[PDB]
Amino acid sequence: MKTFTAKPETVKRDWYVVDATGKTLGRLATELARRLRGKHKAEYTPHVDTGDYIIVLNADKVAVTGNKRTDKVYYHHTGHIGGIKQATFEEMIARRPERVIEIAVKGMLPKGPLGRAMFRKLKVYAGNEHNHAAQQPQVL
Amino acid sequence: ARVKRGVIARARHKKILKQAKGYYGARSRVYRVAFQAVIKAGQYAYRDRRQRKRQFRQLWIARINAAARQNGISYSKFINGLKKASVEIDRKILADIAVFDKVAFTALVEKAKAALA
Amino acid sequence: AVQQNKPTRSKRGMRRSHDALTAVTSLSVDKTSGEKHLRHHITADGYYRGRKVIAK
Amino acid sequence: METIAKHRHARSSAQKVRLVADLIRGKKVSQALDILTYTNKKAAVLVKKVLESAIANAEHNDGADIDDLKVTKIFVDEGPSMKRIMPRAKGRADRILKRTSHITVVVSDR
Amino acid sequence: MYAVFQSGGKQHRVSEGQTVRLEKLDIATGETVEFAEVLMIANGEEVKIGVPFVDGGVIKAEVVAHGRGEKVKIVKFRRRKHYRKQQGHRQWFTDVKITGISA
RNA sequence: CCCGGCGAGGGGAGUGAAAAAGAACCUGAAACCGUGUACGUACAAGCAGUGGGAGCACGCUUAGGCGUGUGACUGCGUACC
RNA sequence: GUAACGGGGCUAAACCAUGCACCGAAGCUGCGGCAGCGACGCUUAUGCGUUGUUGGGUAGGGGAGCGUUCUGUAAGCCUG
Ligand SMILES: [Mg+2]
Ligand SMILES: [Mg+2]
Ligand SMILES: [Mg+2]
Ligand SMILES: [Mg+2]
Ligand SMILES: [Mg+2]
Ligand SMILES: [Mg+2]
Ligand SMILES: [Mg+2]
Ligand SMILES: [Mg+2]
Ligand SMILES: [Mg+2]
Repeated sequence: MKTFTAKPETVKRDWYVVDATGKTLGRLATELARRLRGKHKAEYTPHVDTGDYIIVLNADKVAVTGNKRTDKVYYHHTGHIGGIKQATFEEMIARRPERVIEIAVKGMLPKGPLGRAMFRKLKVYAGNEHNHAAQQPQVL
Repeated sequence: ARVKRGVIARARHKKILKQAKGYYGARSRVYRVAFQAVIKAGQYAYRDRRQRKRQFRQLWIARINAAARQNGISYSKFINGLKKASVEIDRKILADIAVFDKVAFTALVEKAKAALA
Repeated sequence: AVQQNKPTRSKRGMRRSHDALTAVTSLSVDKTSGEKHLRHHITADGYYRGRKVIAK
Repeated sequence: METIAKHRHARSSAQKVRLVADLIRGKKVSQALDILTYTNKKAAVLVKKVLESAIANAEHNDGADIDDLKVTKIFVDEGPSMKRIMPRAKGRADRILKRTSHITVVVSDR
Repeated sequence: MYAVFQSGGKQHRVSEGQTVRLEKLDIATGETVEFAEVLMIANGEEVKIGVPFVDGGVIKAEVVAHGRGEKVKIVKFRRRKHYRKQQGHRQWFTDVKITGISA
């Protein structure tokens, strides 16, 4: 018959907990981006709706390799003309890891709709274990 | 002494016009489609089926490189272990073992890991 | 401003989307257990309650 | 014919009239108006006329005085479309098909 | 236990599975002669002893069943330039079934 | 015979082998225009397909991994003369 | 309008040296099939199986055919 496993509409979701307190920073994104798609996954034919479910912790412990601790363009221009452009170096932004840096995965995903389905939907935080505002249940 | 083109006239247009998909607008309704589009279909088709043999291979290795490495030795080293054998050489394609017979596959990564001199 | 090939079918059949008509929905008002028209009281006599236009 | 009436020509296009028709089906009959008399679109004034003519055929072709009935069918078909020309950019963008339909109303038993 | 081998393509993924393959040689008809495959075996691969090789001791092969070696398939397949058309052609095989006992 | 303006137009009944032959009348295609149903579709960029492809609607078979429709998501990728 | 790594991003994901391994084309090999020529096996007008090899190429040359209208074979055959 037509081979292609269907799209059970994001059938299963395996929960996980990275550490981010590591030393890989930017390298980690890939195995973080591959995961929310169909990396470790075999069946659940990607391309179509899908994903997984992992979560970041502190993450505040990153340095990148070279002097990237001091670079990284970063600007979040707005629909305001009048000459805006908000450039802030990485360390300048690392003061409060928000929608960025830890969120380096967004630029690594299919982008637009559906990819957008995974997006921040992995949670980030910046303190590891304490009062996990996130779902405490099953994780690895 | 009668061309009376009408006679095959119809059959020809109807033939190509027979593009079920309809595609879009003039691409079915108007004869204009045929050698413009029905022809493209033939062209785009001509290359994709044969160019596809690799597009899947690129996927096959894309997953082997993603499966075998997680348990030591990258895809680069993998086939190299595997490479050494008298009969041990079963190609990829079935290489998707990582999806159904993980135990086999990881039991196959040793066939290479421990194999690499 | 000339055009060149145009698909009568499909296309246009799409612009027609923004062309369907619409429905009202209004009351009868206390007296007329029906008409009342739209936000009016009633045309039968054109009265909201008495001597307005023509009534008792 | 199980009391019909239908139409032909007049001119009011298909989809135009096919819209108002959907409004009336199922119950209908006693709905000779209101679900029609309270909707103004040309298509409406046309379906009602034939609606009544149809419900009227309930005193001639068959019995069953007007009160029961159902109106289990209402469908409009494309009727021959008139052709005309239209002066425009020297004569290129001109086709104009007037289009027309009917209604074909029915009234059977539930 | 799983299965594995080549012979005209690595077609031996499925365990026993009874799937088509190639053809004997002199003739096809059915019956059998009892042809063990070879130790291409994934060690059979199937038990607490899934093994990288397949090589898990000498001699390990399954006997061929020889279920049904016939049939064909037909596929038009016709090319044509702008002045010709080899359009008219056909080449097929029968791929003998074979059920294959246990590993 | 019945609706209607003693309209137009139609619905029955009857003629007929047929009116799915009613005078617009043989056969009646295409463009073009509609009603109905299955699926897709209101955060997504481009010759609109092609390759891959899940889901859904039906159809499968004493499963056996399929047929028809539709096609989310995705690699490609600027009509013909 | 980044626009002098294709982008990402890189302190080595740069370079230099050394070596192994892997990816990678219609190249080669494997398997099946087509056609021309030389051979081989025979068979032997001949022909077929094995084999070596040759088969990118608009103008253009050569060679085979389809399907259509009409004629013979046809008051034969098919058909209310
Ligand atoms: Mg002609
Ligand atoms: Mg795949
Ligand atoms: Mg008028
Ligand atoms: Mg012009
Ligand atoms: Mg729907
Ligand atoms: Mg089919
Ligand atoms: Mg353009
Ligand atoms: Mg290759
Ligand atoms: Mg030919």
